[PDB]
Amino acid sequence: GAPATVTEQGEDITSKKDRGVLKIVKRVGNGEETPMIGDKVYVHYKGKLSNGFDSSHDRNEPFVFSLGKGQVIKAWDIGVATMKKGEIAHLLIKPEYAYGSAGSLPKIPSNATLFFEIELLDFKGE
Ligand SMILES: COc1cc2cc(c1OC)OCC[C@H](C)n1cc(nn1)CCCCOC(=O)[C@@H]1CCCCN1C(=O)[C@H]2C1CCCCC1
Repeated sequence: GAPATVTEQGEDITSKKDRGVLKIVKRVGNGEETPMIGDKVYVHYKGKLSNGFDSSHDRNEPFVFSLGKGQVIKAWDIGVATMKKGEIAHLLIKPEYAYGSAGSLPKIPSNATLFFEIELLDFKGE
């Protein structure tokens, strides 16, 4: 399934090249501006523990956050910074770039790998 495909084919977008955040572009976006630290970012997403979703669509609204401000897991600050408006991307994320050994119960156990599909809807500078 889609997590395994990211394992096999995804790009390592970590600075350390530790395969902590792996990415596949599923639909190409437009623009050649990507988000930068500080921007207010609007996305839809579906996420799950890699072993099989929480979705923004379950709440009938986009998920909104400020990029690079630690309002989200590290993997999202790294990954969304690579995305163009209109892009749909898949991320597979090791615990070091998500919730680590502590986890975040009840939704996330210790040492969890996470999978997201993210659509970047829009972004605006602070
Ligand atoms: C660990 O807690 C959660 C994790 C995740 C979703 C969570 C969540 O809270 C309980 O509820 C989403 C809906 C509530 C109303 N909420 C929380 C936040 N914004 N809205 C702020 C959430 C900040 C933490 O989440 C994240 O950084 C990432 C990336 C942004 C979307 C949510 N996300 C998650 O890790 C998801 C998680 C839920 C279980 C399956 C894997 C994805």
